[PDB]
This record gives sequence, structure tokens and C-alpha cells, in this order.
Amino acid sequence: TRIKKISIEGNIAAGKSTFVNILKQLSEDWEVVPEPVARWSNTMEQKNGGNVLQMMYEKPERWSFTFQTYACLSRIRAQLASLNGKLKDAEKPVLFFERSVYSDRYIFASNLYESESMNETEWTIYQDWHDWMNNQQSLELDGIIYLQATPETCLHRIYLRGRNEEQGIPLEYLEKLHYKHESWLLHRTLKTNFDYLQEVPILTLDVNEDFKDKYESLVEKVKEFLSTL
Amino acid sequence: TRIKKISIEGNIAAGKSTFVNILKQLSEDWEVVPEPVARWSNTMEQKNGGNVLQMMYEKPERWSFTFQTYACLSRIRAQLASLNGKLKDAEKPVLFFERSVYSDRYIFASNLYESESMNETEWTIYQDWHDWMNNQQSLELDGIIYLQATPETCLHRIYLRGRNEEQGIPLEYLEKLHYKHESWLLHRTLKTNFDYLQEVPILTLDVNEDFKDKYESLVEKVKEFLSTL
Ligand SMILES: Cc1ccc(-c2ccc(CN3CCN(C)CC3)cc2)cc1Nc1nc(-c2nccc(N)n2)cs1
Ligand SMILES: Cc1ccc(-c2ccc(CN3CCN(C)CC3)cc2)cc1Nc1nc(-c2nccc(N)n2)cs1
Ligand SMILES: O=c1ccn([C@@H]2O[C@H](COP(=O)(O)OP(=O)(O)O)[C@@H](O)[C@H]2O)c(=O)[nH]1
Ligand SMILES: O=c1ccn([C@@H]2O[C@H](COP(=O)(O)OP(=O)(O)O)[C@@H](O)[C@H]2O)c(=O)[nH]1
Ligand code: NA
Ligand code: NA
Repeated sequence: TRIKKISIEGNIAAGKSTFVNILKQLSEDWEVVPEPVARWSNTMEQKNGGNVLQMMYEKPERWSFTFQTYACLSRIRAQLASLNGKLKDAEKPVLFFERSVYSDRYIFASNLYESESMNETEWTIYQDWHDWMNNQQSLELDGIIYLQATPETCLHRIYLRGRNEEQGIPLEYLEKLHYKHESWLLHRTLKTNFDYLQEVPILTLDVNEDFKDKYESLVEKVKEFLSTL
Repeated sequence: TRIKKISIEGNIAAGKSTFVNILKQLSEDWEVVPEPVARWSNTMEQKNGGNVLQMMYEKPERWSFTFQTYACLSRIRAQLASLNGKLKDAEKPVLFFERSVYSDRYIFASNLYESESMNETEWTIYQDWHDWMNNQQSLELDGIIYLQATPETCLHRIYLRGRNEEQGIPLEYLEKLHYKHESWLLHRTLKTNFDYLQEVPILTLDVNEDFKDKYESLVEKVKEFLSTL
């Protein structure tokens, strides 16, 4: 019938990829769209993405605009493919997105503008493109699940995951991203150009405690949340 | 009824803007979509476009990717607005485009890649974006009018138009762009990712002679061409 679209949102190493790979296995009616950036961080898209990530490590102020435009295009096409491809025989189909086009713009691209990694022209061009790319519709969200973790938890989990290039990420960076998620999804103080988001249902889950082998309470909250949508 | 879409193609200062402003006045069934880049060269789009042009003059190898993506997005939205906005009461509606999404990629973006103003990653990301942006359709061309002028004519006409920043453009640059137009529209030796273009009708018009006050023979050829479409 009609596919429910749920975004999983959270800071770096909150546990989004772990949570989404738990969920995908619990129902034939449940599908997942991993974040393209995450997959490049692990083919023409993956070759482009790998080069852009490596170029970003050296010179974020040169590559942030190129990176953010390609990350968001890659997400839109991957979300559309799943929407048009999967769950067509499902009774209660749910598609779980690892992050959204809204996190791309209002968390990451925003944060890069604020660190002077994009100049005003790059940021205004990006926002104009984003406003338009997201009208040329079927991707609007039924709900958001916020995986809430402390900067410290996320810093610990970056260490656990053990990607070389990420070991350099400092707590202060994580605390800024954390602040942006809290403004957007808890306090709802963040203004956007997408009216409907103001009223989209949000489930906040505390994931500071390890859930890898003990997630039943979280999934019960997800099932309850889904029945309200 | 159904709007005919005709692209006017030609080298820098061939006379496209002059020709299109002649045509627009000859029929209520005839509308025109100027090239956004041309308009920036004369408002949020114009402010962004003016900054990008100025940044390009200094450092083309820094701004070519950003410039080409914004030029082509600006063209797509301006072509779609005219298609959805105008000629709705017309008997034989024709929309004349100053250049196309195909010139953007196969003439300009291509030429910038070939002058090492974009690296391979920028060029592959641009082509991937272009292939996709042009599927998320109603912009496909019924015909192309090629305004054919010598590099020398175009060099003379740059001098006539008298834009400060353009007086630096050298004949060798114009001769490369000229070669690309000849490959694409006369010899049809240029391969693209758009099958239908191989078989699109092309009218070639020699505009080496001044036509500003003597264009009736050209318009007669345009009217004959249109009756075949
Ligand atoms: C790969 C990489 C490389 C480098 C840096 C980086 C390094 C340093 C800084 C500090 N500032 C100091 C001040 N200076 C003037 C400018 C740089 C800032 C960012 C970040 C990354 N990763 C990133 N990933 C995303 C992202 N992830 C998922 C979805 C999405 N949409 N976006 C955005 S950024
Ligand atoms: C505004 C500007 C500023 C500068 C240069 C420029 C300067 C010098 C060079 C020489 N090479 C030497 C080798 N070096 C490694 C790299 C530069 C190349 C280009 C061109 C422009 N104008 C342009 N307009 C378009 C365009 N126009 C309409 C539609 C569309 N889609 N695209 C494309 S480019
Ligand atoms: O409850 C958890 C959640 C995550 N992790 C680990 O923390 C790291 C970050 O998780 P993930 O990659 O899912 O984070 P994302 O960036 O996807 O939010 C990984 O090594 C996980 O295996 C963990 O040990 N327990
Ligand atoms: O038959 C012509 C065509 C053009 N021009 C002049 O040549 C310059 C370039 O024309 P246009 O701006 O139309 O060129 P485009 O870049 O639009 O092809 C302008 O000063 C025109 O007024 C001219 O004198 N006679
Ligand atoms: Na599943
Ligand atoms: Na007209």
C-alpha cells in the first residue's frame, strides 16, 4: 500500500547504522536506505565519494560545496530507488532512512558554512539548489527517530568503530553537531524552509547505554511510534 | 496545444541574443528563454551569478564546477518556468531557448575539463549530476538552430558588444569552442548520453554577414524549418 518514510537522525557514531541494521531484520515490511557518505567511508559514485572524502580531509574550505551537493544528490537518488523498487507486496511497508536531506542542509552543510568551509555564495547557491532539488516531493517524512547520545558517548563510539581518519575528530566538533540536533529535534527551535517538518512526529531514544545485544525496549518504542503514524 | 522547443546554439558573440530578441517580436505564438549566464553578464540568482563570474575571472580551476552546476540549474528552472507559464492560449506555440543543457555540458563544462579547470572527480560528479538532473524530460528539443560564425566574426562581435572582461578572450579559445560546435551540430561526430539528439533536426544559419537590419531571409528559413517539425 502507501510506504511510511522514517528518518533516523543522530550525531556521528550515535549508533544509527547499528540500529538500522537491527531493524531491517525484524520484518519483511521494513526496509532501510543507508547514508551514501557512510558507505563511501566503508561503484562510480563510491569512487567519486572516496576521492571527495580524501580531498575534504586536506582542504575542507576547497571541497565542502562539492562534497555536500554530491552527498545530498546521492541520498535523494538512493531514497527514490528504494521508494520505487521495494516493499511493493508489503501490508504495512516502512522505509527507514539513515539521515535525511534535512540533516544534510541544516546540520552538516550549515555547520561547514559556520566553520567558514563554504563562503556566503557557496552557501546561498547550496540552499537555492537544495530548495529546488527537493521540489523536482515523494520523500517527505512521516516521522523522525532521534538517537540521542552525549558528545562523550559519540567520541567513545568513534574510538570503538576505529576508522583512522575519524580518530582526529575533537569533542568540541561533536558538541556543536550535538547542539544543532537538540535545537532541531528536541527544542524544535530550528527554522527551515519545509513547513510540514514543524509538525512531523519525532521519537527521541536515549542510546547512551549499549543496545547491540539488548534493543527490545527501543524496538517496542519504535513499534508503538509507528502505530500512531 | 503542445509547445515546440527549439535551441539556438552558437559560439560566444555569434548573435544568439540579437537573433532571439528579433524572433520574440514576430509572433504572439513565439516566446524566448534567455541564457542565465548571459543575464548575469548584463535577483538572488543574479547576485550569486555575478559573484561566481567575478570569482571565475581570477581562478577558473577553483570555481568551474560550482559555476557550471549553478549555470545549468538556473537554465533548467528558467526553461521549466516558461514551459509551464507561457503560450497556453497559442495555436502554434514555439519556445526558443538561448542554448541548452547540452551546450552547458558538451561545449562549456567539457571545454573547462579539457583546460584542466575541473579535475576528473569534478567532471565525473558534474556528468553524473547532469545525467540525473535531466531525468527528475519535458525539456527535450524538437529542433536546433545553429548560428554559424567564424572565430574572427565572433572575436569582432565581442569587440562590438564591448564588455570589459571579455576583451581578453583570445581567438584560440574561440577556435576551440568553434571546433566543438562544428563536431556536434554540422559533422554530428560528437557522442552524448541522450540518444534522441542523434536524430534531432538541425537548421544551420550562416550569420557572418550582419543581420540586425536585414534578417528576413534568416526568419524565412526558421519558418520553413518549423513547418517540417
Ligand atoms: C570528510 C571530512 C573531512 C574534513 C572535515 C572537517 C575538518 C575540519 C573542520 C574544521 N574547520 C576549521 C576551520 N576551517 C576554516 C574550516 C575547517 C571541519 C570539517 C569533515 C569531514 N566530514 C564531513 N562529513 C559531513 C557529512 N556527513 C554526512 C552527511 C553530510 N551531509 N555531511 C560533513 S563534513
Ligand atoms: C567567466 C569566465 C571566467 C574565466 C574563464 C576562463 C579563463 C581562462 C581559461 C583558460 N584556462 C587556462 C588553463 N588553466 C589551467 C585553466 C584556465 C578558461 C576559462 C571563462 C569564463 N566564462 C565562461 N563561461 C562559460 C559558460 N558560458 C555559458 C554557459 C555555460 N555553461 N558556460 C564557461 S567559462
Ligand atoms: O549500542 C551501541 C551502538 C554502537 N556501538 C558501536 O559504536 C560505533 C558507532 O556505531 P554506528 O557505526 O552505528 O554509528 P553511526 O555513525 O551509524 O551513528 C560502532 O563501532 C558500533 O558497533 C556499540 O558498541 N554499541
Ligand atoms: O548581426 C549582428 C549580430 C550581432 N551583432 C553585435 O554583435 C554582438 C554580439 O551579439 P550577441 O550579443 O547577440 O551574441 P551572443 O553572445 O548572444 O551570441 C552584439 O554587440 C551585437 O549587437 C551585430 O552587430 N550584428
Ligand atoms: Na526487512
Ligand atoms: Na512573441
